[PDB]
Amino acid sequence: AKSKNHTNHNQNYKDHRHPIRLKGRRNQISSKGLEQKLKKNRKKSRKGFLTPDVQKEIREKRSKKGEARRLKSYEKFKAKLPIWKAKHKAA
Amino acid sequence: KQYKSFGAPGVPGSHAVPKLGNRKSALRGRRHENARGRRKSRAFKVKA
Amino acid sequence: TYRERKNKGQHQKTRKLRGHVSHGHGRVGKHRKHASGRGNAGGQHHHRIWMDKYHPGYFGKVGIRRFHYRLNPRFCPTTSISRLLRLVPKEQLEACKGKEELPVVNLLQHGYFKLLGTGRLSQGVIVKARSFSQGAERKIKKAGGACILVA
Amino acid sequence: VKKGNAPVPNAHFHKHWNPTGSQKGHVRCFFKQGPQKKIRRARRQKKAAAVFPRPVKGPLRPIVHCKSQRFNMKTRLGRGFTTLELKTAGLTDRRYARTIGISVDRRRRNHCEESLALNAERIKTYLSKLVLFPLKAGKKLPEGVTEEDIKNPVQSKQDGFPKASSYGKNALKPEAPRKLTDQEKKRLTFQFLRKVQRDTKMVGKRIKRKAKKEAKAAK
RNA sequence: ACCUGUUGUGGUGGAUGUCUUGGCCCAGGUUCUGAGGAAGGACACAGCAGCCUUGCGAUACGUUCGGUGAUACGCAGAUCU
RNA sequence: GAGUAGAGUGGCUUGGGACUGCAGUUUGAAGAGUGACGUGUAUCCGUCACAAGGUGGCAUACAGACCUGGGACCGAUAGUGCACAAGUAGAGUGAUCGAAGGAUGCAAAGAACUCCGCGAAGAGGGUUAAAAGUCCCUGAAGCCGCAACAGGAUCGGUGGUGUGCAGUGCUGUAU
RNA sequence: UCCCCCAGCCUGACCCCAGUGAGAAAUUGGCAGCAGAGCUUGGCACGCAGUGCUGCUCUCUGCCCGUCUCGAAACACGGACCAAGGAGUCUAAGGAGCUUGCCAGUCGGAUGGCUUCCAAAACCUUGAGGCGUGGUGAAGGCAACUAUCCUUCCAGAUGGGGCUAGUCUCUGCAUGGAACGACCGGACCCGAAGUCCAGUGGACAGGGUUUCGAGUGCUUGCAAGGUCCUUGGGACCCGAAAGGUGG
RNA sequence: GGCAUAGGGGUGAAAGGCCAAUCGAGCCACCUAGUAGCUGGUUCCCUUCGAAGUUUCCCUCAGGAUAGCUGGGAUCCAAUGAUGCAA
RNA sequence: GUGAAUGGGUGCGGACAGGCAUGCUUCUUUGCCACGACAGGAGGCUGUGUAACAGCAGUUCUCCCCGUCUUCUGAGCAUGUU
RNA sequence: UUGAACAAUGGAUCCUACGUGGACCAUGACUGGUAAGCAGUGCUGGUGAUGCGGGGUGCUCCGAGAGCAGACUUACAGAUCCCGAG
RNA sequence: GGCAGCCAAGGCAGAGCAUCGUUGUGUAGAAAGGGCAUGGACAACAGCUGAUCGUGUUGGGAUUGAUCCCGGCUUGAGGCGUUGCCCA
RNA sequence: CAAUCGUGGCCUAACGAUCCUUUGGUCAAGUGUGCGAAUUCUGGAUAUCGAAGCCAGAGGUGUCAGAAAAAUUACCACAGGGAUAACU
Repeated sequence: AKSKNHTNHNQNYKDHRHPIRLKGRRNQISSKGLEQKLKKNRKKSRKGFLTPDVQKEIREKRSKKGEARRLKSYEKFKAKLPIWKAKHKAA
Repeated sequence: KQYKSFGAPGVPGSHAVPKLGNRKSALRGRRHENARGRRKSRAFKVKA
Repeated sequence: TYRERKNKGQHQKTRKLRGHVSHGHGRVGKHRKHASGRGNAGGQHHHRIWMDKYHPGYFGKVGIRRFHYRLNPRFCPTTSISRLLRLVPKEQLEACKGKEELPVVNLLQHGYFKLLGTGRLSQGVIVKARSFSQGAERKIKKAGGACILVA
Repeated sequence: VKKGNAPVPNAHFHKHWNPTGSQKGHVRCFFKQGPQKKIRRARRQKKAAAVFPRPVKGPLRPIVHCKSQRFNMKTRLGRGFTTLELKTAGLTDRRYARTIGISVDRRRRNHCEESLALNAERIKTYLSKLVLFPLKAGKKLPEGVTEEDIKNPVQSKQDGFPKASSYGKNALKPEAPRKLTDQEKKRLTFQFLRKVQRDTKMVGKRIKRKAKKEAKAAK
C-alpha cells in the first residue's frame, strides 16, 4: 500500500563491484568546442607546413651559418690547449 | 552491418544505424523512424 | 576431438530446466502473460524511454506524400568508373591502350543505368548509359572517352 | 517491449490466421507441390499426345518489349501478331492464320518499324518451317512439302526459334572499338541532361519573360 | 491377544510390456441426391433374434439375372455335387 | 445499350488519401462524343479504352461423403466423442449434453467322472505346453488376510551417525 | 658544533703463521654407469579378511515438505493413499553470437528438364527476382578528390635491414580515439566572378560556416543450419465476474 | 383442462418478486482455449559463476520500460618456475 | 568573526620525463626585414674522477653575451636532437 | 636516486541472454512521535541467499565462513552435574 | 600430444599423457560446462531371443549422482537391446 | 574618448511532446538600369486558383515526459490481498 521509496543502501557496493574508471583517459578529445580562431589557425598552419627534407636542409643551413667563426675560434682554442695542459702540470 | 547497429541511435553522439528488420522505405522522406528525434522540427534531434 | 563428440540435444536449455520450479523465470516476479502490453503498446507512456533510446524517429510524420508511387520509372542501378574496365575484354583494353580507338562499354547490358564518378580511369573508353554524374562525365572526358545517352 | 535493441515488431498476425478449434484459419500449406509437379508434367504430355503433330504450346507468339522503363530492354512473348505483321508476312486472313497455328492479337499494333520487321520475319521463318497437312488426305499438296514430311511428322519440344529474351540480349551487345566523333568530343552530356530537365521546369517563367520583354518593347 | 516391522503366500486392484479390422495426417480422383419422391423418422420382417447391420419392405436379414463354383454353421431341417 | 454515367448530400467500404468502390434520396447528361489517366478547380494538348446487355474452357479451391496411395503420427487415461450393439446407455420439458467399454487357447480341447452338500461351491480327477477357466495375455503400486520370525511406555519418533547384537547374503582367500 | 694531545671500547676487509674442514642433490612404473626404505614375526578352511541388507539396541542428533514472503515448524496456503496423464511448444518476421559453402556476388525447391513402389526423393542453371554492391535531400534531385603508388596523426600485430645481451631505422594489419588543407548529398553566408554549350540563357564553377547524414576514404556480402531470445499468434499450464450471435 | 404473453423480454394487489430446485437479466450451443499487470503449479543429475529490492520516465504506487548488479561469448595485447650426478 | 575528526578533487617522471635547435600559421602582437648582414676580446677552459680537486680525454670550447645592426610578441601544431 | 610506499594474471575493445526493481536488521549520524518489534533517512556490514561453534531455545548477536577424509591446533565462549574441559 | 635413449602406458589435438600451483557456500538467474534417461527415423553391432523377449518382483554389484549391469522367480514374444546421428 | 559592456531582468523559480491548426519565411512575385540561380500536385503544360511540403514561431496538455471522462450499489459480483482497515 504505502511503500518505502528512496534508499542509497547497496549503491556503493554495486558501484564498486567493478573498478570506477574513466572510459577514455588516453584518448584525444574532439576538436568540436575548441575556439574557432584556434581551429582555423591549426588548419591553416598544417596547410603551410613544410616537408621534413626541406626542414632538414633548413636546419643544416642554419647550423652552417656561423661556421667560419666557430671553427676558427675553436681551432685557435685547441691550439692554445696544450700550453694550458703543460701549465696545469706545474701545480 | 551488425557493427553499424551496435549501440543505441537515441543516445547523443552514437551514430548507430537503427535496426530496421525488413522495412526499406521507398520514399526516403517518409522513411521509417525519421521524424521525432531525427529533426529539431519535431521538438528535438538526437545530438551529433 | 571431445567437443565434437557432443552432437546432442534438441531443446537444450528447456530440457535442462526440468526439475527447477520457476523454469528460469523467477519466484518473485513470475512469468505472467503480457505484463507490459501487447506489441508496441505504451511507446509514449511506459515504453517511452525504450522508444526514445532505440528508435528515435518514430512517432511523427514528415515529407511530401506521393500518391501512386511508381518505382519502375525511378529504378536506376548505378555503377562506378572503378568498375568499368572490368567490363571490357582485356584484348580490347590492350589493343586500344595508347592508340586512338576506345572500347565501348554498354552498361545496360550488365544492368546499370547511371554511371557514378568514383574511381580513377586508366584509359579512355566510350560508355553508353542512361545517365551520368558530372564527375563521371568529367573523368571519362579527361581519360579520353565519351558518355552517350542511350534509351 | 524487448529490453534490448531489436526492431519494432510489425508482426501482422492479429486476425485469426491460425487453425485452432474455434477457427478455420487462413493457412494454405502447399504439400501438393511435389505431386502437382508430376501431375502437370503428365497432363502436359497428354496435351501433346492429344494435339500431337503440332507444337506442344501451339500458337506462334510474337516478341514484344517488356513494358516499363525498368524492363525496356528485356523482350518476351506476346499474345498474338498484329494484322499489320500478318499482312507484311503475307497473311491477310486472321482466321486462316489462327487455323494454321499463328496467333493473332488485334488489340496490339506496331508502335515502331522494328517490332513490325522482327515479328514479320518471325512469321516468315514460320510458314517455311511449317508443313501443312492437306485436308482429306490425298488432294492438293503445297509447295516444299515433299510427301514424306507427311510420313514423318515430328513434334518438336520448343519452337525452333531462340529464347524470347535473346532478342534484347542481342541489342544489348556493344560494338567494336571505334574512333570518337567530334560531336562526341564537344558534347557535354551532363549539361544536356540538366538543360532538358530545367526545360520542363521553366515553362511559365519562359512565358512571363517574353511578356515582360514585349511590355518593355512597347514602353 | 493387540500393535509395528521383514519375508513367504493368498486376495483386492488393473499399472506395465507387446500388439490392433481403429483413429489422425498428407497426396490423387469423384461429388454421382430429390415431386419418377431425397436426407431423415416410424412400424414391420428371421424355425430358434432382443440389439446391431450404408440389412430389408407384406416379394420384408430377402426376388430375377450375371461372376464364382461345394458350402453355410450357434443349434437343429430338407435343398445341393 | 438513360432514371443510366455523373453531381449535391447521407451512410457503409477501401491503402485509395477535397472521398477506391457500393447504396438510398434529390438531381440527372453527352452521343458534332464519353470514361480513365490516384490533389479539389478552370484552361489547353496527348495516350488508352468504348460503360450502363450476354456467353465463355484452362490453369484454381475442396477439413464433408465416397474410391484410392501413403506416413520419422497415436497406440486403448493415447488417437475421432466412438478400435466394441457410440452419437449408443444415460441425463434434461426442451434447445441440447453424452460416456465406460480391446486381448482364453494352436485348437473349445469350455472342465467328463467321483465324494460332500439343497445348491453354488469345495475336495479329488481331468483338457492343455500351460489353466490361460468364457471374471479368460501379463498382472504393478496402494490396501488387506494368514503363517514365520524380530521387537513393542516415553518427538526417548521417521531420518542421519558411529559401533554392537542376531538373522542373511556377496567377494576374495597363503602354505 | 669542529679541531688537537693523551688514551681507550666494539667491530669490518685485507697481509702474514698454526690448527681445522671440503659442505648441495642422487628409488618414486621399470631397464639403462653410479645413487635407490623396507623388513621381521605369529595366525587363518579347502576358517580368515572384507563387505552389503533387515530388525533391534546404545552414543550424538533428528520440527514437515512444496510455496508466497524481510521472515514458515508455524495457530498461513496445498497436501489421506497409490498408479497413469500433466505444463516454455510450433509458426511469420527479426536480433546477436557460433558453424558451413560461395564471393562482388550469393541464393533461387514460383516454375521448368528427367525416371512398378521407393521417388512428394535425388539430380539439373529455364530462372524473374530477394538481399548486397551508395549514399544523401521534404522534394525538385543529385551522387563520393586524388594520373607512379599512397588520406593524416597517436597507440599498435607481424615482418625486413643494421646492430648489439646498451641496442637504430623501415613495415604499420586489426582495434580505439582524433583529424582532414579531402570528397558525396542536404542546410546557411559573401557571391555567382570564371569556363563552357545538344543555346528558350542555360550547365556547372569560387570563397567562406561553431553545419547536418543511418555518408565514402581500397565496398565485409549472400545462403543454409544451430543456440539464446523478441513480437504477433491459445503462446509455459490451469483460472474470472463479463461481452456477443443464434436458438 | 385448453389457450395466450419469452429474455433487456415476459408477468407482477410491487417482494427487483416470479419465468422448470436457475434470476438486479433464465437456460442452451457457439464466438471461446475470451482477457487477466492477479493466485496456484511448472517434471533428471553433477560442476562452475552468481545477484536485486536502488536510478529515471509511465493513469505510475501488486506492473513496466530504463540504468545499475548478475551470467555467457568473445577481440587486441600482456603474463606465465622446475636438468641428482656421470657421459 | 573561528573551526576540527572523518572526508573529497588533483599531482607524484622516460631509460612517455626533462632540456635544446628549427619550421608553419590567414590566429595573436607594436614586434617585421631576418631561413639577413656584421663581429672583438679575456681564458690552467670544459668534462669524467676527488676532498684531494691528483690523474685522464679534447667535442663547431668557457665567459663578456645566447653580442651588434632601432632588435627581435606569443600561442597552437609539427620537424629534428638529446 | 629509474626520483614516495604497498599491492596487482593485468589493461584496452566490444557484443549479448536473463533475474531483480515489496526489502529487513544493527550502531550518539539522525528526523517525526510520549513511545513502539512505529514511520523515514545516512555510512558500513549483515539477513534475504548462510550452513557450522557459542548465546538453553531464536533468519540479523559473538567467532567463523562451508568438496570428501585423517592428524594437530585454535576462535567465540566455556569446565559442579546435566555437558567435553580444574 | 613420435621429428622421442628403450620398454610399460598414452596415442579421439576443446581429446589424451606427465608434473606443479590455485580455488571449492549459495536463493533468483546462467553456462557455445559435462552427463543419465524416454518414443521413433536413418545407419552400425553377420547384436540378443522358444536352450525363453519384454514387463514385473525379489536379492546382489557398480555409480557423487541422474542411473547402469547381473542372479532368482513370474512370464512367454501379438519380441528386445548397444553405439552414432536426426525428429520430438 | 576608449578599453570594453550589452542577444533581457544581479543569481538561484516563473513552465510544455507527436498529430492538428495558424502566422511568417521558402516558393511565387518584385527589383533587377542586365542575364540567371528555381520545393511538389506523376500522361505534357498554364493559372497571386486551391492544396501539399520543408523551416521558424504561436494555439496545451498544471495529473505539468502531455488519455477526451460523472455518481451509486445494503441487490451485488470477480481476481487477489494479511503488501491493507474492522474482532482477538
